[PDB]
Amino acid sequence: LSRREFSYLLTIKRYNDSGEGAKINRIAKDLKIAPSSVFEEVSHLEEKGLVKKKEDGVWITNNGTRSINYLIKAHRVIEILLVNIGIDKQTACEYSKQFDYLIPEEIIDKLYNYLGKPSYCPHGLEIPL
Amino acid sequence: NLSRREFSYLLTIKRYNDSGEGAKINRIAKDLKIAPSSVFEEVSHLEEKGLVKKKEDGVWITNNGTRSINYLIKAHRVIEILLVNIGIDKQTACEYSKQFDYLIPEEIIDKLYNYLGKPSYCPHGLEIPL
Amino acid sequence: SNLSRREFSYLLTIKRYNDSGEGAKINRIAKDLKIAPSSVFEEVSHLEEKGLVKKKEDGVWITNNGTRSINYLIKAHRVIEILLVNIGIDKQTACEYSKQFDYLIPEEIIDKLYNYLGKPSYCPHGLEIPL
Amino acid sequence: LSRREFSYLLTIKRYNDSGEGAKINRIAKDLKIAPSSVFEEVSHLEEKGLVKKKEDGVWITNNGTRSINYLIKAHRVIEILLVNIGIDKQTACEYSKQFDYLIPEEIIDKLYNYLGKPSYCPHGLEIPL
Ligand SMILES: [Zn+2]
Ligand SMILES: [Zn+2]
Ligand SMILES: [Zn+2]
Ligand SMILES: [Zn+2]
Ligand SMILES: [Zn+2]
Ligand SMILES: [Zn+2]
Ligand SMILES: [Zn+2]
Ligand SMILES: [Zn+2]
Ligand SMILES: [Zn+2]
Ligand SMILES: [Zn+2]
Ligand SMILES: [Zn+2]
Ligand SMILES: [Zn+2]
Ligand SMILES: [Zn+2]
Ligand SMILES: [Zn+2]
Repeated sequence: LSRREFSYLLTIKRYNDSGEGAKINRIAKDLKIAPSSVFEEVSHLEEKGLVKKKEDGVWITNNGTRSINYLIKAHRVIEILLVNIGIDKQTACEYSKQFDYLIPEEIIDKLYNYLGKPSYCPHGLEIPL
Repeated sequence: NLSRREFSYLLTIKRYNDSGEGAKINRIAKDLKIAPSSVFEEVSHLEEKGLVKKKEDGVWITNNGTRSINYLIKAHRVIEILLVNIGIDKQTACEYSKQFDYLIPEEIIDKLYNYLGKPSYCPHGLEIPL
Repeated sequence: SNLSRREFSYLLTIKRYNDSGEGAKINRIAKDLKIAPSSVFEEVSHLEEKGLVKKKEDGVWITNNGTRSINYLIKAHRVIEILLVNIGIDKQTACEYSKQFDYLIPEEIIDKLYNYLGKPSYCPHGLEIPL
Repeated sequence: LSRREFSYLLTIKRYNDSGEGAKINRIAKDLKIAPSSVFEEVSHLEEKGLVKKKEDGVWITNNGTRSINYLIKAHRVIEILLVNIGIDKQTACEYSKQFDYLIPEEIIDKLYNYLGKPSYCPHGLEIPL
């Protein structure tokens, strides 16, 4: 899962959480990206089993929701680590965005346990299990 | 901003320089098993970055180049320590560290070093720079 | 204009795929140029830093600036060739000599030299000179 | 001859002109280069036979003064071409330094003839025969 794919899935999820499949043209508008690039990327996400197309548009799958939650956990876990070692809370977020999605899963899991199985990031936002 | 492929170049160049010899494009290409044209091209990017100087006698590593080698080694070894401390086998820790160590900012690596108690050696018993 | 001859080859190889409607994959570029994938990956990231390519999921795509710098080197090579033939150098030797420095000449010089030579359309080998 | 080598020779000649061999340490000072790079480079200036090292210091040879005057000629012949095509002469001087040293000899000669065998660059500096 790339950070860009992360943006798509969060966007798609906002619509699904509102009762609607995500339309290509709206993802396009909301993200500021060509409709054809959005179409191409949606097919890619469908091939990975993270979304599924229905009559009213794109819907995130259970595996899609898992990938979202996993990347949220990676972002916020690193953040806690960076804040512990003495980086300011906002700079921690920006740094974490640069490589959180690249860190092997084992490391995120062991960091989570190592940090106390922390329920929240330094910005008060929840950390999935 | 130093890739692991750049690291390999720098270490190869440094081997030749440490014996009093410019690193020849052709020998670099043979040591890394890559094409002389690719070496010539990458070397000019390493020059733009202030890490080497290309001269008549071949390529020489600069002070910033040497520093950059040392920074990556520290990053690699400091991360290994954190990984072992969170319960990862040291061989797996080494392999994992190589996948992202060169991407971590200088700020994170220095602060993490201090956070771990200024370790002097990585779990393989190899020295961590200051 | 800060674009090497080797970079030029990369960009012409990337453009061939892109002209055809697909992204240039790291390993296709590598095989076409007869070099190592790791070298192509490394060089591609430098070309992305210069804003001449964009690496996407599909592969590598040339940016507008990339296309622009391909044309600018072609213009530089061929405008210089014309100067060299007009001052008495044989065209094959002109081609070879031009390659030794064409890529180092700043934009201003090539555009002014183009005007000075009367805005020529084709080099002495009969190939087109971009504007 | 490279332009970096050319700096070395212009610095070394200045000391030789006042009547002394240039010291490795003074060369470094003047050029803002580390002494161990200057030592290494002078010894290759010696292997190319453009300088000769002695107890009082490095001295530029007939060959060394020759290579200076050649690069000078190239620089100034190129400047005239550039001013002829409409480039400001201050811009022409700086632009010329980016490639004057890399231009094959035969082009400089054909350009010199083509330009009328000029005796001055656009700034009035004389052009070596
Ligand atoms: Zn994708
Ligand atoms: Zn955050
Ligand atoms: Zn897990
Ligand atoms: Zn947060
Ligand atoms: Zn590089
Ligand atoms: Zn030299
Ligand atoms: Zn040497
Ligand atoms: Zn290791
Ligand atoms: Zn180790
Ligand atoms: Zn390049
Ligand atoms: Zn040609
Ligand atoms: Zn031609
Ligand atoms: Zn000048
Ligand atoms: Zn002048």
